[PDB]
Amino acid sequence: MDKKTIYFISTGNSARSQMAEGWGKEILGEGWNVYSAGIETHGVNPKAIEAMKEVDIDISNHTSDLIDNDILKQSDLVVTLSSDADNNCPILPPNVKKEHWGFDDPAGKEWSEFQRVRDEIKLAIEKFKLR
Ligand SMILES: *Sc1ccc([N+](=O)[O-])c(C(=O)O)c1
Ligand SMILES: [O-][Cl+3]([O-])([O-])[O-]
Ligand SMILES: [K+]
Repeated sequence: MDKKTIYFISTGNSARSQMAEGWGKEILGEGWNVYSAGIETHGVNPKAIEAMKEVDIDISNHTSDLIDNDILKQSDLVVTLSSDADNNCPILPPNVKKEHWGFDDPAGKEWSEFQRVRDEIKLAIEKFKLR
């Protein structure tokens, strides 16, 4: 076998976490249930959508979600993508493992910043899969 669950969490569920969800589903889909959420939602960043479309991944149908404790409790791995999310993460259930893979916040920047972070996230997820 049954798939494990990975939960990407960030300050918002807008850019970094949405691109992580996009890459995660594509790369980890066979053995993982992939979800993402943020301390706040903010919607799917338009530039994040364009950045992923550029690499042939459609995240335009993703939802911008808040942290669901029901999913968190059932996660094998929680990955925090921003310092804000990591520092505000409470004591987790004993069965849950947590890793922090911080990435710069592309918000308010040019396409170029979304492209950089998009690819850094891609590399991180690919290497995770190849461990
Ligand atoms: S892992 C994690 C990070 C942040 C927050 N938060 O509420 O800001 C949570 C949570 O409260 O469930 C979890
Ligand atoms: O919306 Cl973020 O995942 O970039 O915080
Ligand atoms: K989501």
